[PDB]
Amino acid sequence: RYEPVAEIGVGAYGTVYKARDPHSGHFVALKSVRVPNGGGGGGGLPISTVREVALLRRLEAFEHPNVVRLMDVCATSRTDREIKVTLVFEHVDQDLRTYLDKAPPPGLPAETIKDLMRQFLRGLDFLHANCIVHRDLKPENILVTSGGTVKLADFGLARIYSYQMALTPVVVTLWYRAPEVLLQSTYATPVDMWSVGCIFAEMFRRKPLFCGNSEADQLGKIFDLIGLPPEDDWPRDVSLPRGAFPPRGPRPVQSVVPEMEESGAQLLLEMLTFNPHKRISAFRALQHSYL
Amino acid sequence: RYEPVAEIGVGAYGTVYKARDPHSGHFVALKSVRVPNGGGGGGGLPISTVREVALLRRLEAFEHPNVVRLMDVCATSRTDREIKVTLVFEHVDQDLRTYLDKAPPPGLPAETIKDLMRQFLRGLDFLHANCIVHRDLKPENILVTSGGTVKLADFGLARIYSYQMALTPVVVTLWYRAPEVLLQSTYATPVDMWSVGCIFAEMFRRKPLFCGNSEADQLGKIFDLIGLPPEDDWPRDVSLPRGAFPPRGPRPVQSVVPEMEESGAQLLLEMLTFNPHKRISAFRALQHSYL
Amino acid sequence: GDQRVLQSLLRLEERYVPRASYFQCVQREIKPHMRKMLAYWMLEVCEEQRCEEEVFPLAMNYLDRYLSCVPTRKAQLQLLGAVCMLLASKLRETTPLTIEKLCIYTDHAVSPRQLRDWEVLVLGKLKWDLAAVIAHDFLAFILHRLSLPRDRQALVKKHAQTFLALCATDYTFAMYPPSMIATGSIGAAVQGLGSGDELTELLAGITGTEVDCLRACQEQIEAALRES
Amino acid sequence: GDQRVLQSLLRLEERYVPRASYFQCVQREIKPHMRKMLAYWMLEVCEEQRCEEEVFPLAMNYLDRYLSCVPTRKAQLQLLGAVCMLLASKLRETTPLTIEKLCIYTDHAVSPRQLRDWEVLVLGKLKWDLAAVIAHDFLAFILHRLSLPRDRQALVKKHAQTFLALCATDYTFAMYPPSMIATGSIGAAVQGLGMSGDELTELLAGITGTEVDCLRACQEQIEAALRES
Repeated sequence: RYEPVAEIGVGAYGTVYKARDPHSGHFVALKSVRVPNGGGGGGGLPISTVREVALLRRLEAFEHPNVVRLMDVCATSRTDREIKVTLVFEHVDQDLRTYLDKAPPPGLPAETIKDLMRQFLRGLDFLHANCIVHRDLKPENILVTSGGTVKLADFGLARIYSYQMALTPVVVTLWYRAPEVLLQSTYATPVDMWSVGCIFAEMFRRKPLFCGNSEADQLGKIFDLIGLPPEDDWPRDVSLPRGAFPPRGPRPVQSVVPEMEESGAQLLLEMLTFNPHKRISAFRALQHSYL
Repeated sequence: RYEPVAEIGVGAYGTVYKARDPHSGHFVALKSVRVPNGGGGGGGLPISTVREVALLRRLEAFEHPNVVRLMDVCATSRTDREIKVTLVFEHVDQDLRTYLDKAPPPGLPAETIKDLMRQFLRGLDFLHANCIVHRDLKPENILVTSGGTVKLADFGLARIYSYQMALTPVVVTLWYRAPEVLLQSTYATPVDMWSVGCIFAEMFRRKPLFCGNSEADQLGKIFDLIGLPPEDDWPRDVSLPRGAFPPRGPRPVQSVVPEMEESGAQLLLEMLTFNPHKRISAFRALQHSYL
Repeated sequence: GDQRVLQSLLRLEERYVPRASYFQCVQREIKPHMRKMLAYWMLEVCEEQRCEEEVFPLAMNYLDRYLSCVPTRKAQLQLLGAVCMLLASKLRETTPLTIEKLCIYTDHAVSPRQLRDWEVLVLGKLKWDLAAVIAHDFLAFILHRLSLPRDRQALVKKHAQTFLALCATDYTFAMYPPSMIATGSIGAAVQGLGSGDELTELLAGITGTEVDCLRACQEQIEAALRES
Repeated sequence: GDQRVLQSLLRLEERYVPRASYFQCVQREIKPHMRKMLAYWMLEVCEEQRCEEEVFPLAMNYLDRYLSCVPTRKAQLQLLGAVCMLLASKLRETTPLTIEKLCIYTDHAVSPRQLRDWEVLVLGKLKWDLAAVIAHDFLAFILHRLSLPRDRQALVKKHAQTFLALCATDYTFAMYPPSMIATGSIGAAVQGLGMSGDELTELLAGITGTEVDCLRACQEQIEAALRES
């Protein structure tokens, strides 16, 4: 029932259509996925899908200012066996990349980046409070409204996008990936905080912090800055060993990312901690001296 | 616990020990089976075993005069991967074979066999009332006390011996087997009534009615007397077809088994009916003109 | 801790309370007695399948919300009931109900085909917003905030759930806030298990409800029980 | 039909009613309050696992019978409770409780090893006679013999079950015949759901063959035990 007029870029979720709500006049981000419609024990809907979609709708209720809202949900049985589910998200044109892309020479003042990081951690903490882990944060899905408000998007869509394969993985950006994920040790909440560090540094750089070709390459770029983790800090039962890398020591943080204040550097050290257990949460980072 | 002094023959349940109860002075039939004590999802007991053993103990309560009682149950963890369960049954030396074995020329009078068959059907009907199907009746497990009372034994031990038997390939008497069992038909209660017919005839013969080498041979002996069943009477989805046998017609019943009365012959016809649905139950047979 | 969870739960209730009394929309064939007749059938099914205590009321939540905006017909009532059942279970149970198990409960009047389609139909009409807050979701929290030990919570909690099921069957409580139904039926339970004023003020102080409301509510539930 | 089943059920009760009050055998460490404290923990577990309503009372049946002839110790009480739970479930549930699920409920104070051994221990002491008749086994039959339609049986049956659970927790009903507990708690339920009391108690008594006097005192004691629990 929505009218589509323009189109949003492609990431790890396929074609995202920009549409009009003939009622509110607001723009909405149409996002489609094809779901299971019939089973071998009677017609059923994948429990995991109906749950996660309902979990998102629930968040809308809280109306947090720092997260994209799931306005509506449409379903059409186009195929005989499966069904196409359209998630109608709250649309916002400008993202973080285009926001940094139109940034003057001195970049963003200390207070402007400060505010952006504050709202960024406010929404994240909210997500974690509701048991939702954004598995892949990046300037592409961190939307910023014209008003200056930061709204996170593309978050709790884990089990909904496992039923499809478009090839997005081939170009999947693993720059903001957490070390444990690359290592496949254990999926935790603190996985998000690592992505927060990579983007917080890109605010004072206007160019990604780490850039790896594959998975192994991504780790290489990481250890060359924070330094090789200790024996007690390295996880057990993983594919990649610690001996596969040359022993690196901790490097000056402000040297890699200039224009960082006293409390700014001390925060990034806790942000980009290898051990997820020692990595400080969004709640602790929000109440830091820097913010 | 109990003192064993002598030993009972071997059937489809292994070594049955004859023992003394140092308290009552009565003899008991010790019957052992080795059960599951530990599993691959934590230490567990086979639900099916604890149920069927408890189902037997329950019967003892009713104290029916025509069934062997399960007096006690012993358990000892001799092996580390399993446990040995000893079922203490009510013991009675004389069985039906030894009772017919010491039978004079004219066999048993009409009234003596009449009484024996009456108590035989009384206990059977009782078993069926409590949802218990004796899958293999035979003069070996149909015990007769010195008093003249008929007590059935070795009845509801299906899931308790499945494990053992599967371990030790067993060979059993298929003379008293029901046709549906032999043609792996849809088992039923009326399976018992067929065994009642074979034994009722052996009372007027002192020699088994049917004697088959294998399964196929057992059917051959059967169809040659009762006659080949009709097209509507033959079951569906079986291994052995009706065309595998020559068309036989119904034969005189009293000719095969002499010394059978008016109501005696008419009863055996309903007793040895091929179709389990048309085969009369123990309740109907008990209230027959003959008894 | 728990205080942060209560505040949020309370906040949400308004969203999962049926908008209006719909018996003026389904005026052609629907009737309050049929809505209750269906409720007892849903209760039988859940008690039969030993579903989580939360499913039934949740299913009834879906029912009311669907009947609020969609004028359905008499013959499709049983079908609608099963779907709500299904969904509720799918959302709140480890091993939810299959569409075949519900199919046999409808005495095969509802084909598995109908169940698949209507599941999608109900979801769309409820905008897939099924993570609703129901009375039952208040039990644990308001029980912890009492002068009772977990040593005796077993019986109190069970007894309280029959009042909760009662409410779900009786249309008079349909529009009631989940918190009031919970704090009210949990008061009816504790008082029936062993004064009243000190108790009602303790309960009200938790959910932020008024002592007046709680009493009238608690009394109405106890009254509805004896006349059911 | 159903009349044949009632007669037999009634007959059996005597066999599955704890022989005596055992608090003179476990006088060293057992106490009535501990038996009830354990009962509520068993109730929590069953309500948590959504076990069949029959398991709990059945488990308590095993408990009492075991405590009647076997003087167990204080520390082994929780262990004994889990086993009864296990057995009861194994006998009356499609998917019974695993020894690991019960293992985590005991806060790992009871190792899986102990549970396997004690399962065999309890079985032997109860002579593997676990198909016991408990109050709950009378519900369906005595409900059918009423002036109520299945159209409303849902609520009555549920409410009646909390009284049934109540009885199982309170030692005062331990020695009571299952039929009386059933017909008594089912009367407390129907009367609390709306037929006078006298006409009702005589209908119920006429079914289970109990006396009107007993039924009343019993029904009243249950209602009294509820408010004071």
